Amino acid sequence: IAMAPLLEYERQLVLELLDTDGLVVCARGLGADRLLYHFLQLHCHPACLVLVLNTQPAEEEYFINQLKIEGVEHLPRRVTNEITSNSRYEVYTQGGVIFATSRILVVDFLTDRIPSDLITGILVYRAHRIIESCQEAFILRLFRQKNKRGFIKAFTDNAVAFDTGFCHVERVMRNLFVRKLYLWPRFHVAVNSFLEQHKPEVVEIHVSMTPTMLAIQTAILDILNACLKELKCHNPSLEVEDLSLENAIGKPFDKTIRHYLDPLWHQLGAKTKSLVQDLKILRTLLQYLSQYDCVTFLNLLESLRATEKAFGQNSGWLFLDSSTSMFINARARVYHLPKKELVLESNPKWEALTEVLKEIEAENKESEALGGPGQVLICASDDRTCSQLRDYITLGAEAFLLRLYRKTFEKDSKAEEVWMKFRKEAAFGILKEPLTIIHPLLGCSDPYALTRVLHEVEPRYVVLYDAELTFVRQLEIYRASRPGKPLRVYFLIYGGSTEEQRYLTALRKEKEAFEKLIREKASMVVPEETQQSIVVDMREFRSELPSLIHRRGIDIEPVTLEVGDYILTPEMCVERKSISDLIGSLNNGRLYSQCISMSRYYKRPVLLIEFDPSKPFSLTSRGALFQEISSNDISSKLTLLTLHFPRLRILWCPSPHATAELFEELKQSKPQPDAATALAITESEKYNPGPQDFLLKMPGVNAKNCRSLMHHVKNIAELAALSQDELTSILGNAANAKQLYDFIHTSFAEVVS
Amino acid sequence: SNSIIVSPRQRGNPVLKFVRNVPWEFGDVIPDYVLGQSTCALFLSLRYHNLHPDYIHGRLQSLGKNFALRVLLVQVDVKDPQQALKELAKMCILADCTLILAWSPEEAGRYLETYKAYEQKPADLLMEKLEQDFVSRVTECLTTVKSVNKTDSQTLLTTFGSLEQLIAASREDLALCPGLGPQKARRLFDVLHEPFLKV
Amino acid sequence: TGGGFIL
Repeated sequence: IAMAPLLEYERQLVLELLDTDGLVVCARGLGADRLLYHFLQLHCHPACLVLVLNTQPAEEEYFINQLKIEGVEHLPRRVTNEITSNSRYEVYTQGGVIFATSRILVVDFLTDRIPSDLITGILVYRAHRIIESCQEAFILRLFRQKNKRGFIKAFTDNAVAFDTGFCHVERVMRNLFVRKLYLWPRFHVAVNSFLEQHKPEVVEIHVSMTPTMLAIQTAILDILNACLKELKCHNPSLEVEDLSLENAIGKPFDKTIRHYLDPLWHQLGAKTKSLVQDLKILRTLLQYLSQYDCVTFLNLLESLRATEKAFGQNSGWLFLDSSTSMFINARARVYHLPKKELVLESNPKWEALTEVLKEIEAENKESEALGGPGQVLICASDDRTCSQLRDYITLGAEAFLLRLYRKTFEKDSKAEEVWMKFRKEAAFGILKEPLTIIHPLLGCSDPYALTRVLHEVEPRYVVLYDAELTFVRQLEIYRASRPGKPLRVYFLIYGGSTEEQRYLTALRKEKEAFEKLIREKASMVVPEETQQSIVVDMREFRSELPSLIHRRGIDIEPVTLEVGDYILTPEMCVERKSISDLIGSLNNGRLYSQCISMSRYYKRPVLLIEFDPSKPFSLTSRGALFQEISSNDISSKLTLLTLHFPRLRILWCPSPHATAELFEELKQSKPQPDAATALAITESEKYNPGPQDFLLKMPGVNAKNCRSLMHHVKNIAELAALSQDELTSILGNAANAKQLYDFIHTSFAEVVS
Repeated sequence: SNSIIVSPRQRGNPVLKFVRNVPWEFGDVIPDYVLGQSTCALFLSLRYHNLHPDYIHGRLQSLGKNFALRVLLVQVDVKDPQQALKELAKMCILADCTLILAWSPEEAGRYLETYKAYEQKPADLLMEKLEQDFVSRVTECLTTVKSVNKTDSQTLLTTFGSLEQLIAASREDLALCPGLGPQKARRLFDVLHEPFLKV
Repeated sequence: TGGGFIL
């Protein structure tokens, strides 16, 4: 199989981890999942019980399939919410590796429906998530409080996560109860010594970018820099280090911008959200320019202008002098106006790939005496790029570009005939006697889809049309797993493009993060060191409040609540809202319905507001506070809500820690709540939840008509094909059937006019 | 009487000078402010709270159950209000009054104005709008998907003419929409036509 | 009688 025999340095790592347990940080793609699989194989016995924390269903299925291929008994079983609670305890008693989600583990630990004494240990995949995810930390704290004997091994890659200024390795180290840190970077002495013995033959081909695309990239970077500067100006608390033109190019830029702004999204302002949308649009523009052809780029560029004209999505930057040059350059790439003499400039990377394939074919034909032909695997960024490459290889540049142009632009046989005279002067498959396979690097539902192709076709040549650090390291591991068979990998890099900058930035950031971790490990050496209960909603466990409530010494009953978030007493409902959450709920009307339900079902409805004392929000508009009151002010909405709900009490807290003390002191002599009563406070298996919402929101339907409508038809698409008379007959009302038919059968341009 | 009745004991206050949008006058009333019938107010400052610990309790006990809505609005002027807020919230829960926090005298005056000005205002401001425009309705219909948002709907109606055209589009055609992406187009296509029954 | 304010 793929992961089975391990490496000598991996054996050293496994021995170190079988010693005093700790946290292991490996290089991106350097076989952390291999260590996880080794430990799963070790603990696949039925006399032991271990748990795996952060694994996706696809990865779990792949691991199960690999273990079955290896010929193992008592395969790991995955416990999901679809499994009944009574059947869950039977799974725990059977032992072995258990793949469990955070919610199920939290519920079982809190309700004691799990043999916590029999747990041999917990394996924590993706250990870098403890920084932001509060569920796994709570699970580990609960497990340690009951067992105090089982092991906790944490595996992770992406050492750049620890490099952020918001996190700190000691907090994660103390959260996992590990007390040991193992660092295995790429430049590790044991890793480097063994890998260089069986290094692959890497040939990098540099492709000169067309000067027309260089101007487009320069304009995009100028607009991106302007947008970043404007976003920084409006957010003084956003300077940090992740807000830079070098980091904005990379993929994880969106995650940082979300983490730094989502908790206070509704107190940002109209311009900041538009700036974030512009940032995303510009990143998409860069990806399109670097990945796809000229026709697709021009189509996307013209689509952006059309959306702005109707609505104004990107009106902030679509008319700057740098943006106009982009349109002119894209047009000149596609067609030149002297009546359209098309230019149809092809991407230079296609020619480089053609030359590489020709050289590979010539070498295969020449070296047929020494063994058989070598299979070639081509890797692109996504499936669209792979389809583009297949269409280019099969048809050539001429017909492929002509087909793309004719798909969108007007038909003109007079101009297209002059053009070629000037010019002529998920496992995709190509060829038969070799196995020329094209497979996307990213975007696949199965993260191990590429691994199966790599280990199934056994390539001799690998053509990296796009570069990914994880797959590069995986190729290094795969080559070292076959000491006899050689492998050559080709690199296609655009000269001075954003993709090469991204690759170099990722390498440099990983090196810097590992150096920082190595320095920190030295500094970490010395400092190595009447039962009250509250019903808690399931959605609240992605927060620190349930963990702090349990810490004070009061047990937690985790259920799903349709009214409120916390039930302190038999008659008390607390709705936890932050400042941004409160503003959002007061704007969209969600708080009004919640207050109605709380007042109708509980005697003492309570609204809890958690503000930030370091950076308080005024809750009223500056400047307008000197003028007359307005309905848009949040204070006005809160005043109206209090006026219409006089029995609703409000608690103000500055931190989750303070909220726990307030909750504890709010129930000193009052009775205790319980489950199965708050649940009762408040078909399912015969309707698909997907089309249900779309059908419900469609005009001309209601709860009285939806049941008849969805039973009568088979699909939403068939609903559009129904005529007006059929709609009137089934619906039984002329008004609503006409409304639905008009909603489905009407254009947007006519509405504009 | 479209004016706020102010208790005489608040003559030297800095907040009642910050109300400009509504008139007010003095009058002998139990609470500090009378914002119409069935609505009163008591002003507290955390400074005066931690130099006069028992002052607020006596006022809240003597206020009585005359007013339906009783608001205890406080001024958070201290730097560490965590301890005072807990006791104040417990007292408000025990005494059946509403706690409102203002961080400046400007905000307290605005709260007083809004409480006076909203004496007969309905609750239509709080409730959801649910615009009946065709563009708004189709945007709401498309928003129900997991990842589709307002801008995604806007570019969806710009590319495809009618909802019938969007329905007729194949899976690859939806994926080729500029700015959609593979996963959003895939999930929209799955939602677009999947049998209603089963699961 | 204090009024909740400081002169």
